[PDB]
Amino acid sequence: SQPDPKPDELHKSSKFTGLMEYMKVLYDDNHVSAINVKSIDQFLYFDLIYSIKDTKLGNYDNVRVEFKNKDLADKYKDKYVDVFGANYYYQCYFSSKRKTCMYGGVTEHNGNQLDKYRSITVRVFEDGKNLLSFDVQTNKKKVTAQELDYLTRHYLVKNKKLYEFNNSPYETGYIKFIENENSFWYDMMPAPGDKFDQSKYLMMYNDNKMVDSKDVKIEVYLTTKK
Repeated sequence: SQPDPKPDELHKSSKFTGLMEYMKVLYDDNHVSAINVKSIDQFLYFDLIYSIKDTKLGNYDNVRVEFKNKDLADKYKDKYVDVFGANYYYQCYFSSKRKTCMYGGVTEHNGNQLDKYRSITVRVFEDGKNLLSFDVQTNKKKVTAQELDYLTRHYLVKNKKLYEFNNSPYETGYIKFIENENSFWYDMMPAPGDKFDQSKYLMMYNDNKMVDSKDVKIEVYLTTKK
């Protein structure tokens, strides 16, 4: 479905002159996750607020989930859901600090649990060559592209240094999800300039896009500085 990246469409890391650490930390070990929870408040018409405690680090007591539109919020407001997302803290504030914020990441709980974890294959290309493949796992029937993207990049940061403090080894990168007839992709590099706005980058997950875990596969295309 989505047309592939055009020549010069993808962001180049060489044109980003801020600190890549601000991208890296979105795909380090920490993220929001909750199972079988229901929203307890709402700030604006396109969001839902969840009482999810940060049991790991103790940084927050509530999470605001922002969607692309009212219809998405209306759909999830009184449902028991699972939540999985890359969250941000900078100027995260809402009426309902001790807060964190994310986009989308929401799937209904009931009917969506698998009996066993499913593996999803990622094939990594560097300058067009498949030098590495690995799996990520989920136990959700329908899983958000967000969750899979986070799992994929988390592995690549650990093992291939996809993002570092002040660099990437890669000039461009995109992650492509292929679910039979449906394919779409995200640019993995920050926009040009000397600042990286985490909230604005994450907003791309606000459509709550999801895929069938049984049928999806993942391709990551990176180019080197060669």
